[PDB]
Amino acid sequence: FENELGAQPPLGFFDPLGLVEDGNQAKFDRLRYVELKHGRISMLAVVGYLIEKAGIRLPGNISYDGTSFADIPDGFAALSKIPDAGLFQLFAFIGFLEVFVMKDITGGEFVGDFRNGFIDFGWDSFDEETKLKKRAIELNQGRAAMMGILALMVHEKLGVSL
Amino acid sequence: ELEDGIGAVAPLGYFDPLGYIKDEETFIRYRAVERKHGRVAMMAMLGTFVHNNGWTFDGYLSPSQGLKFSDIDSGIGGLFQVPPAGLAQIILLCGFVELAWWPASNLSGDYGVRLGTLNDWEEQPAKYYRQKNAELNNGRAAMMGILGTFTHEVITGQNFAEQAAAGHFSPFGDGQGFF
Amino acid sequence: SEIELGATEPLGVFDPLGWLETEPEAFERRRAVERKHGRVAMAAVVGTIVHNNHIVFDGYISPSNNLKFSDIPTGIDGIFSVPTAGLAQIIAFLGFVELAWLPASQYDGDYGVGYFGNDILDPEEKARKLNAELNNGRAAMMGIMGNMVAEKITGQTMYEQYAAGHFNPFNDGEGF
Amino acid sequence: SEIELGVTEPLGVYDPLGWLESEPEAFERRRAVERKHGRVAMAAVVGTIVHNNHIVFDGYLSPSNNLKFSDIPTGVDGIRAIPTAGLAQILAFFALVELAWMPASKYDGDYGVGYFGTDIKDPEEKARKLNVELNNGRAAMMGIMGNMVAEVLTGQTMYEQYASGHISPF
Amino acid sequence: SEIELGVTEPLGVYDPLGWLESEPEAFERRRAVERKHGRVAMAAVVGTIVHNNHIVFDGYLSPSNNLKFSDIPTGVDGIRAIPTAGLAQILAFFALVELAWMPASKYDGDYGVGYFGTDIKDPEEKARKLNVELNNGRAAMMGIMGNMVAEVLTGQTMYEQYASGHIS
Ligand code: CLA
Ligand code: CLA
Ligand SMILES: CC(=O)O[C@H]1CC(C)(C)C(=C=C/C(C)=C/C=C/C(C)=C/C=C/C=C(C)/C=C/C=C(\C)C(=O)C[C@@]23O[C@]2(C)C[C@@H](O)CC3(C)C)[C@](C)(O)C1
Ligand SMILES: CC(=O)O[C@H]1CC(C)(C)C(=C=C/C(C)=C/C=C/C(C)=C/C=C/C=C(C)/C=C/C=C(\C)C(=O)C[C@@]23O[C@]2(C)C[C@@H](O)CC3(C)C)[C@](C)(O)C1
Ligand SMILES: CC(=O)O[C@H]1CC(C)(C)C(=C=C/C(C)=C/C=C/C(C)=C/C=C/C=C(C)/C=C/C=C(\C)C(=O)C[C@@]23O[C@]2(C)C[C@@H](O)CC3(C)C)[C@](C)(O)C1
Ligand code: KC1
Ligand code: KC1
Repeated sequence: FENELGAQPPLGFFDPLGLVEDGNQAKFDRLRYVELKHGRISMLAVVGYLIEKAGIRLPGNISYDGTSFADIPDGFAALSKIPDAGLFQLFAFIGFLEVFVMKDITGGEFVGDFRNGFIDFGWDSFDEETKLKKRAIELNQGRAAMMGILALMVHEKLGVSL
Repeated sequence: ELEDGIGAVAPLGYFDPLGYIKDEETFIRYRAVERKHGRVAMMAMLGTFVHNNGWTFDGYLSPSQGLKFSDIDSGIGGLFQVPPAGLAQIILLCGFVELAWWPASNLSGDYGVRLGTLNDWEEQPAKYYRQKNAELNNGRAAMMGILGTFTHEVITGQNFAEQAAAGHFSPFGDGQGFF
Repeated sequence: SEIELGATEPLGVFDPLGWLETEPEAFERRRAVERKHGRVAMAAVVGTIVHNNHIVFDGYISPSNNLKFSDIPTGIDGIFSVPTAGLAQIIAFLGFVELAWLPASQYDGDYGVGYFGNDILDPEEKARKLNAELNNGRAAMMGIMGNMVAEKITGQTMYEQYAAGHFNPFNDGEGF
Repeated sequence: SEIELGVTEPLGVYDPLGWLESEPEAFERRRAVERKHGRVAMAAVVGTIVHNNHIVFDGYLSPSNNLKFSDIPTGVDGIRAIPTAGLAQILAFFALVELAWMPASKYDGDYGVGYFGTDIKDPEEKARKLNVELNNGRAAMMGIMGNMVAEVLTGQTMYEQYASGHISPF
Repeated sequence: SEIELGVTEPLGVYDPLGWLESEPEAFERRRAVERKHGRVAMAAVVGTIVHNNHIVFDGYLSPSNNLKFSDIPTGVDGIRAIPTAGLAQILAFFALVELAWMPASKYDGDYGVGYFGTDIKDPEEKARKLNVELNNGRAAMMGIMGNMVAEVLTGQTMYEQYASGHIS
């Protein structure tokens, strides 16, 4: 596991702990799957935190109930003031994504390739050099975003300005 | 039947420990009795389960004697609570089954009672051996249970609802027997 | 056979620790443990619905102790509120069932009784209900565990919690 | 088959008119009448059980006529105390049953239903239950006829003959 | 096969559009729609019977919105009395039925459950009762398509259509 997507000009195949010092491909492609699973969530979570800290909201009225978007606080307190009828809808639809439409249904050519032949914004117009660094970008962009988003939440509960 | 091994179930096998089967013709007589006694004593055990639970019919068993269903004892004396004009009806119907409909002279015990898809013995013969052994085994356990139910009322004087209300499940320290 | 059942459509043969390729000699006992843990949890999940719906029998489970059946709590403390002479009668009978009647050293789980008595005549209608026992058994393992940890964390039983409407863990008083 | 279906144990081929050999082809018609007279009379016996046991439908059978389910009698006068618009609904719906649905021309008896949905696969068990329907059908023809002669000579229903103590005619 | 399975004696094939060999390979889906539309209409018409017989569930549908089970109307607007988390729970669960467990894409109509659990071995036993699943589905399809035009044109629901003398 010397030369693939995590191998890296500052730190090539870091691996400090006792994870993959064997030839088990199935151990690696499970761990590679979750690393971009955590990265793709945390990339939207860095942006999803900093639009709430900047105070940007949807144009109002999250419910017919008389609660607007600006009434809902930012950070961990957003979870407590979202109406519970709508907080089921967030967990049910993300569950609807994570069960049904988020998958290697048809078989991609790598791990995390969830194009089932349904949606594709190109991926043919690359020169086979640019494909594997452009998903080495989103591995490392997803790498820094999950240490980014973990910093935003350890310091919200601490109260430290960032 | 001996060759299928109908009564011989897996804890004890061919449990004839005192040596009573000395040929094949006296097994068919004994199995005809054991299966018949087991069928009677199974309905006798479901009786004592229902009687001692207080589940009675509503109304009068004998309105000309004024005897309600509620004032029949749930114990060993409850059958003879019943007027003899009434249980002559029980003996005459049960005697008519024993001679005409399910003739107890039939030593095979088959009377054609088939409840079809719950016993499709022709396509699952293992279900035949399961239901044939369980008719004997539930009949043997209920034969000893009704001998249990009978003598527990005799030696204590209380029926099963009364000796379970008192917690009287030990023949030691009570005023009954020499123990 | 047995090594391909337990593997249904959304994941296939699912073993992230890889003990099928690594230790195949331990699989048929581990299937027997999975099937037994399933069948125990299925009666355990069904029991929690029946207890918390206040379906009780009547009278006293222990008249010496003056302890009714409705005096039993409907949560985790219910089997431990039963007196010790009563719990010893359960475990002695359940050990009679798990060693003599349905001996759990028999690892194919097959004890003479079929599916409602019948042997499944088809081989893959048999494999479909063999997978449905495993999948409902695996779902009930998470169901009884998800009912035990969520009682001891929220402090209330399943009737108590549902009466109170304590369903949202984000706007109550809890951790996070 | 079919001709060996009314022969159980005691009297066998019991026939004191010789209509065995008198007309052998007019049997498949007469057995179909025997099976339909049995199925009618069997449901009529159990009907007189449940009527005289005072199991009622908890309502009004014709609120325009102002009679409710618990005031028409549980005896012979039951379908005399039914309005003719309701009696026209009974004979028009079973007109759809007796010819359009499972008919009476179909002398096989064998419509599509079988015994509780399913076929009996043993022929000896199937021929056993076929005698049972005939036997219980034949006993209920005597049974339901002896139930309504016994109430038109008495003047009381089944329920009042029993609750009175008026059982034995002597 | 799947071609014979819907024909009975008083109409036979009965194809006034003639769509049997005019587009014949679109059968295999539009039987699967008729079986689907059948099964959802007979489950909705035996539900309309039990709604108007007042068999309701003893309790509260939503205590947060103060909705008893007797609060809901027993008619066409009874589906609208469901709250917003109520029918979010309906299509979240039945998305796991219609795609995953009982995939409505599967045009066989055969999801391994049989008729009360058994697979009907006799081929004209089971050809008979798939004629029944279609025929009772067809008669239920204008069963409550004639019930909802029977409420929206007189206003009342079935329980007060019958407790009025308003049948004829
Ligand atoms: C109705 C009474 C009755 C009869 C006629 C039989 C007959 C038979 N049993 Mg069964 N059995 C019975 C009741 C009966 N059993 C009961 C109640 C139990 C539970 C304890 C059993 C448990 C049992 C097992 C596990 C097996 C049999 C087997 C047999 C067959 C072997 C021969 C034999 O041992 O005869 C028994 C001898 C006699 C009946 C004559 C002696 C009569 C005695 C002296 C009367 C005194 C009894 C006493 C008053 C009360 C006894 C109970 C007491 C200990 C508390 C034979 C067909 C075997 C078999 O079927 O193999 C294929 C077998 O494996 N029996
Ligand atoms: C009315 C319906 C009806 C019909 C159409 C049949 C037809 C048949 N029966 Mg069945 N049977 C019936 C009812 C019927 N039975 C009843 C109620 C009983 C007594 C419980 C029997 C007892 C019986 C036995 C034991 C046997 C048959 C047999 C037969 C078959 C041979 C021909 C025969 O002897 O018929 C009889 C002739 C007729 C029914 C035509 C009408 C004759 C008169 C007019 C009837 C009226 C007499 C009297 C007024 C009735 C009063 C009854 C009561 C109030 C006293 C034939 C298919 C045999 C069979 O099944 O062979 C395989 C056979 O062994 N029958
Ligand atoms: C604390 C305390 O005291 O306890 C409290 C706790 C709590 C939780 C608050 C309570 C509550 C409220 C609750 C839980 C309410 C839940 C209600 C529930 C469970 C409502 C089901 C709806 C589904 C429907 C209508 C299906 C339509 C289905 C249709 C139209 C179909 O066609 C289905 C289908 O399958 C067929 C039939 C045919 C197929 O061809 C096609 C498909 C596959 C699609 C109580 C009662 O207050 C008690
Ligand atoms: C005007 C009014 O008010 O209406 C009145 C009408 C009327 C009539 C006055 C009323 C009454 C009183 C009634 C009807 C009372 C009777 C009730 C009933 C139902 C009585 C069944 C007893 C059978 C028993 C105990 C069986 C023993 C059977 C035994 C011990 C066996 O082993 C049977 C057997 O099969 C097996 C198991 C094994 C086989 O190998 C062989 C045999 C055959 C041996 C009412 C209620 O007051 C209301
Ligand atoms: C004259 C002649 O030649 O005829 C020929 C010509 C012709 C016409 C071309 C041909 C055709 C095709 C036909 C007839 C097609 C018609 C198909 C049809 C009629 C299909 C019904 C769908 C209904 C469903 C799915 C159920 C909805 C209702 C549901 C799901 C409910 O929940 C019920 C509800 O009450 C509750 C329980 C709860 C509420 O919250 C919701 C509501 C209120 C709704 C034929 C066959 O060749 C015959
Ligand atoms: C062989 C026949 C038999 C007798 C004669 C008998 C009698 C008593 N049972 Mg037992 N019992 C079984 C069989 C028998 N029990 C079986 C097959 C099971 C299923 C596993 C079972 C389960 C429990 C549980 C959970 C409890 C229990 C009790 C009592 C106690 C009530 C009086 C009292 O306690 O005042 C009396 C003596 C309670 C208890 O022991 O309380 C300290 C209690 O909690 N039983
Ligand atoms: C499903 C469609 C349907 C409707 C909509 C409907 C309506 C009425 N029926 Mg009902 N009916 C059936 C079906 C339907 N009926 C069926 C399948 C049967 C079994 C064959 C049947 C049997 C009887 C009997 C015995 C009686 C009866 C009555 C009424 C009357 C009540 C109010 C009134 O009194 O006008 C209204 C109009 C009574 C009657 O006609 O009283 C004059 C009466 O005695 N019906």
